[PDB]
Amino acid sequence: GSSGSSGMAASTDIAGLEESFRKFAIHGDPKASGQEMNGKNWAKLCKDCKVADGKAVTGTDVDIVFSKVKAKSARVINYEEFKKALEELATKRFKGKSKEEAFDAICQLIAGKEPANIGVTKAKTGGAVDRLTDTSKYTGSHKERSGPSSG
Repeated sequence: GSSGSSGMAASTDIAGLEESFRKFAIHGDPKASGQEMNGKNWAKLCKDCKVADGKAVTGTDVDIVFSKVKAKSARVINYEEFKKALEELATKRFKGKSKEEAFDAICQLIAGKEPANIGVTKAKTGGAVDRLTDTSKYTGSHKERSGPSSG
Protein backbone atom coordinates (compact mmCIF):
# COMPACT_ATOMS: atom_id res chain seq x y z
CA GLY A 1 0.00 0.00 0.00
CA SER A 2 1.52 3.24 -1.22
CA SER A 3 -1.34 5.70 -0.88
CA GLY A 4 -0.91 9.31 -1.92
CA SER A 5 1.96 11.10 -0.21
CA SER A 6 1.17 14.65 0.81
CA GLY A 7 -1.03 16.90 -1.30
CA MET A 8 -2.52 20.26 -0.40
CA ALA A 9 -2.24 23.98 -1.02
CA ALA A 10 -4.25 27.15 -1.49
CA SER A 11 -4.18 30.03 -3.94
CA THR A 12 -6.28 33.18 -3.90
CA ASP A 13 -3.99 35.71 -5.53
CA ILE A 14 -2.78 35.44 -9.11
CA ALA A 15 0.89 35.18 -8.25
CA GLY A 16 2.36 35.24 -11.74
CA LEU A 17 0.92 38.32 -13.39
CA GLU A 18 3.52 40.82 -12.26
CA GLU A 19 5.94 37.98 -12.93
CA SER A 20 4.93 37.84 -16.57
CA PHE A 21 4.63 41.59 -16.96
CA ARG A 22 8.22 42.11 -15.88
CA LYS A 23 9.29 39.59 -18.50
CA PHE A 24 7.48 41.48 -21.23
CA ALA A 25 8.50 44.74 -19.60
CA ILE A 26 12.17 43.84 -19.74
CA HIS A 27 11.47 42.00 -22.98
CA GLY A 28 14.92 41.75 -24.51
CA ASP A 29 15.96 44.98 -22.83
CA PRO A 30 18.70 43.64 -20.54
CA LYS A 31 18.88 47.01 -18.82
CA ALA A 32 15.17 47.01 -18.06
CA SER A 33 14.65 46.09 -14.42
CA GLY A 34 10.98 45.34 -14.93
CA GLN A 35 9.61 48.54 -13.44
CA GLU A 36 8.42 50.12 -16.66
CA MET A 37 6.76 48.81 -19.80
CA ASN A 38 6.88 50.35 -23.25
CA GLY A 39 3.59 50.59 -25.11
CA LYS A 40 5.30 48.59 -27.83
CA ASN A 41 5.89 45.76 -25.38
CA TRP A 42 2.65 46.33 -23.51
CA ALA A 43 0.61 45.90 -26.67
CA LYS A 44 2.77 42.95 -27.62
CA LEU A 45 2.23 41.47 -24.17
CA CYS A 46 -1.46 41.88 -24.94
CA LYS A 47 -0.76 39.90 -28.08
CA ASP A 48 1.43 36.98 -27.06
CA CYS A 49 -0.85 36.53 -24.07
CA LYS A 50 -3.67 36.64 -26.59
CA VAL A 51 -5.18 39.54 -24.69
CA ALA A 52 -5.93 41.62 -27.76
CA ASP A 53 -8.09 39.26 -29.77
CA GLY A 54 -8.58 42.16 -32.15
CA LYS A 55 -12.36 42.01 -32.15
CA ALA A 56 -13.40 43.40 -28.79
CA VAL A 57 -9.88 44.64 -28.17
CA THR A 58 -7.99 46.29 -31.00
CA GLY A 59 -4.31 47.17 -31.04
CA THR A 60 -5.64 50.69 -31.36
CA ASP A 61 -7.75 50.45 -28.22
CA VAL A 62 -4.82 49.11 -26.23
CA ASP A 63 -2.68 51.84 -27.73
CA ILE A 64 -5.15 54.41 -26.45
CA VAL A 65 -5.56 52.76 -23.07
CA PHE A 66 -1.79 52.65 -22.79
CA SER A 67 -1.72 56.38 -23.47
CA LYS A 68 -4.69 56.80 -21.16
CA VAL A 69 -2.93 55.27 -18.18
CA LYS A 70 0.43 56.93 -18.70
CA ALA A 71 1.03 60.64 -19.15
CA LYS A 72 1.58 62.74 -22.26
CA SER A 73 5.05 63.11 -20.77
CA ALA A 74 6.00 59.61 -19.71
CA ARG A 75 6.69 57.19 -22.54
CA VAL A 76 6.39 53.99 -20.54
CA ILE A 77 3.85 52.58 -18.12
CA ASN A 78 4.11 51.11 -14.64
CA TYR A 79 2.52 47.98 -13.22
CA GLU A 80 -0.06 50.19 -11.55
CA GLU A 81 -0.98 51.65 -14.92
CA PHE A 82 -0.48 48.36 -16.71
CA LYS A 83 -3.10 46.68 -14.56
CA LYS A 84 -5.25 49.71 -15.28
CA ALA A 85 -5.15 49.02 -19.00
CA LEU A 86 -5.87 45.36 -18.35
CA GLU A 87 -8.96 46.48 -16.47
CA GLU A 88 -10.06 48.51 -19.46
CA LEU A 89 -9.29 45.59 -21.74
CA ALA A 90 -10.74 43.20 -19.20
CA THR A 91 -14.40 44.06 -19.68
CA LYS A 92 -13.66 44.98 -23.28
CA ARG A 93 -11.95 41.66 -23.91
CA PHE A 94 -14.15 39.22 -22.04
CA LYS A 95 -17.93 39.14 -22.17
CA GLY A 96 -19.91 40.92 -19.48
CA LYS A 97 -17.90 39.44 -16.64
CA SER A 98 -17.26 41.24 -13.37
CA LYS A 99 -14.65 43.96 -12.99
CA GLU A 100 -12.69 41.54 -10.84
CA GLU A 101 -13.61 38.38 -12.72
CA ALA A 102 -12.88 39.98 -16.07
CA PHE A 103 -9.67 41.45 -14.70
CA ASP A 104 -8.75 38.11 -13.18
CA ALA A 105 -9.73 36.47 -16.45
CA ILE A 106 -7.39 38.69 -18.43
CA CYS A 107 -4.75 38.08 -15.79
CA GLN A 108 -5.18 34.36 -16.33
CA LEU A 109 -4.00 35.06 -19.85
CA ILE A 110 -0.79 36.74 -18.73
CA ALA A 111 -0.10 35.32 -15.29
CA GLY A 112 1.90 32.23 -16.16
CA LYS A 113 2.41 33.09 -19.81
CA GLU A 114 5.83 34.30 -20.89
CA PRO A 115 7.05 36.65 -23.62
CA ALA A 116 9.04 33.70 -24.91
CA ASN A 117 8.98 33.14 -28.65
CA ILE A 118 6.61 30.21 -28.35
CA GLY A 119 6.04 28.27 -31.55
CA VAL A 120 3.01 30.26 -32.64
CA THR A 121 2.21 32.21 -35.78
CA LYS A 122 0.40 35.52 -35.44
CA ALA A 123 1.02 38.96 -36.87
CA LYS A 124 -0.03 41.47 -39.51
CA THR A 125 2.17 43.72 -41.62
CA GLY A 126 1.52 47.40 -41.03
CA GLY A 127 3.11 50.71 -41.96
CA ALA A 128 2.46 54.43 -41.77
CA VAL A 129 1.98 57.39 -44.08
CA ASP A 130 4.31 60.38 -43.97
CA ARG A 131 3.88 63.87 -45.36
CA LEU A 132 4.02 67.58 -44.63
CA THR A 133 2.51 70.44 -46.59
CA ASP A 134 5.24 72.71 -47.91
CA THR A 135 3.92 76.18 -48.66
CA SER A 136 7.27 77.18 -50.10
CA LYS A 137 7.25 80.93 -50.60
CA TYR A 138 9.07 82.51 -53.52
CA THR A 139 9.67 86.16 -54.30
CA GLY A 140 11.28 88.12 -57.11
CA SER A 141 11.06 91.89 -56.87
CA HIS A 142 11.25 93.09 -53.28
CA LYS A 143 13.44 94.82 -50.73
CA GLU A 144 14.26 97.83 -52.88
CA ARG A 145 14.89 100.56 -50.33
CA SER A 146 17.96 100.24 -48.14
CA GLY A 147 18.65 101.25 -44.56
CA PRO A 148 20.78 100.49 -41.49
CA SER A 149 17.99 100.14 -38.96
CA SER A 150 16.55 103.49 -37.93
CA GLY A 151 13.47 104.11 -40.04
